[PDB]
Amino acid sequence: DLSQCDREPIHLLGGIQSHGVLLAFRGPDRLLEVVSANAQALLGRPPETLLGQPVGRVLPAEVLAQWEPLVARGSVRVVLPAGAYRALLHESDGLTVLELEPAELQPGMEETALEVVRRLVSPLAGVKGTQALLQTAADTVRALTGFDRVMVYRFDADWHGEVLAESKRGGMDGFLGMHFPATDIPVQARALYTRNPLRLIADARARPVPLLPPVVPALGRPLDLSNSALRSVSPVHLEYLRNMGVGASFSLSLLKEGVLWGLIACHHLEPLHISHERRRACEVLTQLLALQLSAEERAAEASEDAHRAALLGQLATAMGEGGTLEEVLEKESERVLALTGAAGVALLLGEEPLLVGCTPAQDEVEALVAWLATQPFQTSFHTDRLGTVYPPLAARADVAAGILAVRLAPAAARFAIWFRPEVARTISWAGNPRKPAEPEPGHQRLHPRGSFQAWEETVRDTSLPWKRADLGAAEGFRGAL
Ligand SMILES: *C/C=C1/C(=C/C2=NC(=C\c3[nH]c(/C=C4\NC(=O)C(C=C)=C4C)c(C)c3CCC(=O)O)/C(CCC(=O)O)=C2C)NC(=O)[C@H]1C
Repeated sequence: DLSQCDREPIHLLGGIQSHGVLLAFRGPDRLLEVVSANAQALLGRPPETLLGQPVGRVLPAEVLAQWEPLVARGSVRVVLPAGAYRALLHESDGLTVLELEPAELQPGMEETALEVVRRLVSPLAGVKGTQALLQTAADTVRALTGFDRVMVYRFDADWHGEVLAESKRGGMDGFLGMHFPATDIPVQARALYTRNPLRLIADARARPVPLLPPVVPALGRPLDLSNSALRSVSPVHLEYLRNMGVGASFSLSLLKEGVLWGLIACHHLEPLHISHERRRACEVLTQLLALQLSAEERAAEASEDAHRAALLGQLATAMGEGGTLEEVLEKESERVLALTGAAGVALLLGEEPLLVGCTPAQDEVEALVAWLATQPFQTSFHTDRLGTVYPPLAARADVAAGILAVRLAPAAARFAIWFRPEVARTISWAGNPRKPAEPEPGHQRLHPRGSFQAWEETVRDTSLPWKRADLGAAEGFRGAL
């Protein structure tokens, strides 16, 4: 893809985090084929002397005693000499991958998790605005994880993102309202996070534990750790966290109607391990947030649609109550503009344009019509940045940053064209987005930026986006004209 940031194969880095152990077994005899270099931590023996051995001769008696439920369920609690561990199974590269990580220590964890689930599934939760929904999600995730800072991060259209809501302990700094470059979470990371919706970095300073051997022998490349809970993350990102002053990180993908909408990101100033089952409990909260957002967004759409139908009905009542069509539209200007949330409208009903509200002058409208008549757009054309595709009005963002035009005839140049002014947006970037990384000379290593301090810019010449209800209202108004 675009940048070198996009090319690092983060699922093939060949390392795991030091708090866990990984063992990959092959074939009917379950012969050990890949093992983490720290595996004496739970095997009692030097791991390289166990490659090739069958599983019953490798694993502790305690784990073997749980093999049946492990195989059947893919996840069991095992009590080892080192303490309680969560054992996890998944498949990768034709191997059965066993991961062990420290298990949840609080017996009441799930009871606590059900309580915070209540806050987010409540009778009419999200009734103070979706902002209160986002805040509740940040608060409950922080309560359940104990992380110092929890942020709701939304991806915008160009895949840069912004923090919409933040929950943090007293005294902490935060990132509320700040924007971050798309390269902060590159394309292959976004792809992985769409398929694997949870990731924990327990200690941003710890060194990775390598796998032995360093390739899957049948493949000649490292074991695919795409679905591994212990996967050590990109070194560049660990440097990013260090530059942020973050010692531990945990994030959850927000998947809303199938697409990666954002993340809930958690930061801790010191190392912090969250158990597998506590992370899965937090995943319920994030799934609930996504459901609540969808329910409220669709509710808003349905309400907006009803308002547009009502406007069309009120205009039909106004019509035929006397006067020509032109007289009615002039008198009902406010309703005609509200159909599409516009500031002005031009009607070309056969002669010169009828200009209602704030529009460009007659000359500029007539020139725009002659251009629209050449364009390919079936029945409706819309843009929120007219100046990029129609230079004659590019300096006129005071009245025509956005347009929504509908055809009123097959071949003839008869249109209704609604206009919108620009909405300037002053945004704070977390660091200078003109320097989103610090590459070494030669451009072969790359480091993250050193500074996340606010850097201000104002986005101009773009209107509010045209909503689905705006487009439907315009289609429905065509029949009246
Ligand atoms: C040239 C490449 C760069 C780069 C690579 C990179 N970042 C990755 C993971 C990642 N980044 C973020 C970003 C944020 N964390 C926050 O708190 C905020 C806003 C407040 C942002 C924008 C996150 C959340 C993550 C996921 C991991 C986590 O900590 O939760 C990855 C993938 C790491 C992996 O192996 O999974 C890569 C490759 N970051 C850059 O800045 C440039 C230099």
